[PDB]
Amino acid sequence: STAGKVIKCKAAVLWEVKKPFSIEDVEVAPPKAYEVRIKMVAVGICRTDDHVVSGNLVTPLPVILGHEAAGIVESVGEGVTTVKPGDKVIPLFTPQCGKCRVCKNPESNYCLKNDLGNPRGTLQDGTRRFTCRGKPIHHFLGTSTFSQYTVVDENAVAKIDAASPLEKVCLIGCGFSTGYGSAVNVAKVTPGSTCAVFGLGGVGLSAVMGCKAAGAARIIAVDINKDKFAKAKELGATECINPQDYKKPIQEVLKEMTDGGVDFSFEVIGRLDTMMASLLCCHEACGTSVIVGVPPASQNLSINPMLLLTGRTWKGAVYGGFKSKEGIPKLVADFMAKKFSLDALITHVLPFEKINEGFDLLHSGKSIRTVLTF
Amino acid sequence: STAGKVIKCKAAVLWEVKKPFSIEDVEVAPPKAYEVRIKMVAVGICRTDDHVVSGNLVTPLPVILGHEAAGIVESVGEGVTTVKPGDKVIPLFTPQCGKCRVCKNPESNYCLKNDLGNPRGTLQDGTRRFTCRGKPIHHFLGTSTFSQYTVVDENAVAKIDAASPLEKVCLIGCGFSTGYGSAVNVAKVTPGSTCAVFGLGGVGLSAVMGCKAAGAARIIAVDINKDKFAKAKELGATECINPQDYKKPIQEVLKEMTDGGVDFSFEVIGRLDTMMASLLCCHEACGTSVIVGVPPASQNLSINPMLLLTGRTWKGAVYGGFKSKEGIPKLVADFMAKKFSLDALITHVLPFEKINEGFDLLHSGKSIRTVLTF
Ligand SMILES: NC(=O)c1ccc[n+]([C@@H]2O[C@H](COP(=O)([O-])OP(=O)(O)OC[C@H]3O[C@@H](n4cnc5c(N)ncnc54)[C@H](O)[C@@H]3O)[C@@H](O)[C@H]2O)c1
Ligand SMILES: NC(=O)c1ccc[n+]([C@@H]2O[C@H](COP(=O)([O-])OP(=O)(O)OC[C@H]3O[C@@H](n4cnc5c(N)ncnc54)[C@H](O)[C@@H]3O)[C@@H](O)[C@H]2O)c1
Ligand SMILES: O=CNCc1ccccc1
Ligand SMILES: O=CNCc1ccccc1
Ligand SMILES: [Zn+2]
Ligand SMILES: [Zn+2]
Ligand SMILES: [Zn+2]
Ligand SMILES: [Zn+2]
Repeated sequence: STAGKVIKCKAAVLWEVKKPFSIEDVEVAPPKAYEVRIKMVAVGICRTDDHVVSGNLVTPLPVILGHEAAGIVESVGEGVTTVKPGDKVIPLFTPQCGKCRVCKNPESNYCLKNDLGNPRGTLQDGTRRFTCRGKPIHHFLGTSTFSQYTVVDENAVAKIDAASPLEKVCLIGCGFSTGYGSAVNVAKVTPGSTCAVFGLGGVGLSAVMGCKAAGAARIIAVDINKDKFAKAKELGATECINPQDYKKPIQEVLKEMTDGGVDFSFEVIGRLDTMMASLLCCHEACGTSVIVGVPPASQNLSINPMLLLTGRTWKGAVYGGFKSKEGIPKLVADFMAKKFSLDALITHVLPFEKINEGFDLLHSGKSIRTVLTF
Repeated sequence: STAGKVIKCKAAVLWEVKKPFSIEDVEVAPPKAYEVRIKMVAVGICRTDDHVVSGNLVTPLPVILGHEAAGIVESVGEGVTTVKPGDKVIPLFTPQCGKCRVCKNPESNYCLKNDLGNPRGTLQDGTRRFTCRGKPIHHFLGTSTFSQYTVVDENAVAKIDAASPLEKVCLIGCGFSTGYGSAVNVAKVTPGSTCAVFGLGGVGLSAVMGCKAAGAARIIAVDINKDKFAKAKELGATECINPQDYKKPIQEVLKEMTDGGVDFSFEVIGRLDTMMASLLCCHEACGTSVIVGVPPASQNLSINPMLLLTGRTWKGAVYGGFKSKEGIPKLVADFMAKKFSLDALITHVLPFEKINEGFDLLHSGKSIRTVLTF
């Protein structure tokens, strides 16, 4: 039995930035009131996890990263009502408390119980459930899924279809929902419109899928890695261009291919240069540009306000605008009915013990999503 | 008779930046095909005109400024069908050609025939109709209304109700439509929402009227000139605050007054610091901020993309989003139907010859709109 007891298990701990993950024996405390302890089944490698390693995203260390995942409930704390032991669940990097101003506003989803702004690396009660070699270890985005077992706040755990293939649906926990929703919920891509998507990783390709689902007439995929172009076309891109092939700035190339600019542009990389290009490539009078990529810590863009005064709309969002707890299960339901497939996004599968090799794949540009199995 | 002949009349010519206007004798060529020559009746003094004088807005000199106006058609060029001699009309700083991509797009209004982006200071055919002291004089925003007679492209002239009091409705030509529409069309202020309006000039107060018309629960007026507070309250402001009264940055003050930030913020001044404050004061998860003010030439803002990634929408627009030729007459019809009044905005009236005194009033902060009569 494990309920009510400290669990000893393996986890990938990041002790220092710019270093490999270390697979360690860790101790996981039992869940407190309104908490859920989950046995991880599958976790996807998202660029957001990598940003902590590279120093581009600040969060307290030492830490157990991981947020795109799926697992089975091992035990629940007192007061939990939305999930029970044995349920298949997907943890959520942005919670849905259902009580704050944001949760009550139908158009927003950045719940006030999030740990994204000035990260504490704890659960919502301000404390940590992990210890390793006599040291407390921080949580990440309230989820910490690079561990055989994690404890998450109930409002950051979504119950899903019991027949779900967890090794696939874990992508719905972050990458697919974010990319797809960025097109459908945030930009609100219109039928017959033109779109440009910067970045063809798991998130960007999911945005290409969203643009196609929304009925876009043209979807121009932009990436410096041409090996991603086949998958982009498979998922809906009508044209694929590599900025490295051109002598002039990519935003000028894009405007010239689109009668002055696209109706909707998306930055799904996390760089200041591409965020600028993305904003500049949407038409000055009717374009909308959505920021999806996470930018490097405390770095700023320099923009002339005239870029907006002419009629542009510049916006950003987390999770593709989806209210997390209500949205993820519906997306899983859609997946089960075959409304969309995730196979094209999952290029590599590896045991959790080979997590470092999974990050090597990400860095090499050979993988879209590598899914780790426990 | 003047039809078909060059007209000799008075106009206010700006020969150099930072210098008073020179009331001079000028010559106005007859209208070409698809052009309209208008006898001016009333013109409002908008800060945009002043920006050219101060060097904050660049346009070719020498030039006849003026764009917020109303007059009577004196003659029309071949092919003109939408107006005829004797019609009351309002010239439009942004045209509505009805044929370009932007005009066909229901969501936009920055017609491709505009002279706003990189101004040429001419009519749409690339030439000028004004001469003074043997030299050509440039047009401004295609309208040049600081003249007893001006020639404007047909797609930049709106026919209005024949019973319109021109000394009042000229404001619908720019300031009122821009401010009001910025709230109703651009931000799409919702009933029961909270708003913050930076700047209480003719445009800003019109934005306050728009927020009220849209049903906002709270409308916080922000201005360093407390003498504008009475009119802001009269027109709908629920609270009026002066940044100079605080030790804390204004965006922080605003967020603390509104549970983390307003739903809608408007910058209606034209300064980088207030554009930044306005963006920062809207709620990070559900706020929308609209830039209305024209910023100083070639100057940039420094923004951290995280400000948008959490869920904000940052946008800008000209003319409050109204398609100019179709929209202006509807606003005049609403005015004639007594849906709204413009009296509160018109604080001073002066004959055209005293245009410099009108600009002195603007600079002093004693006037909202000064209307000049011909
Ligand atoms: N807003 C959110 O809620 C949210 C959610 C998940 C991920 N993210 C962010 O989304 C971004 C994408 O994540 P991912 O997992 O898909 O990343 P990824 O690294 O797998 O994909 C990035 C893609 O961008 C391309 N690219 C990199 N530099 C480029 C450049 N200079 N020009 C053109 N293309 C370039 C890469 O070749 C790769 O195909 C990351 O910044 C991640 O942190 C945000
Ligand atoms: N987007 C458009 O289509 C459009 C149309 C018309 C005007 N404009 C621009 O709108 C802006 C407003 O025009 P207006 O004619 O109403 O101007 P105005 O000068 O009459 O009003 C500006 C107001 O801002 C206040 N103010 C100035 N500096 C401030 C500061 N630092 N902090 C707080 N308040 C400050 C002033 O006291 C004044 O009440 C101008 O930049 C104008 O060029 C834009
Ligand atoms: O990938 C998951 N989350 C993206 C994200 C992380 C931290 C802050 C904002 C957004
Ligand atoms: O006030 C009238 N027009 C505002 C404006 C002028 C020039 C460029 C953008 C906006
Ligand atoms: Zn992620
Ligand atoms: Zn909440
Ligand atoms: Zn047009
Ligand atoms: Zn104006």
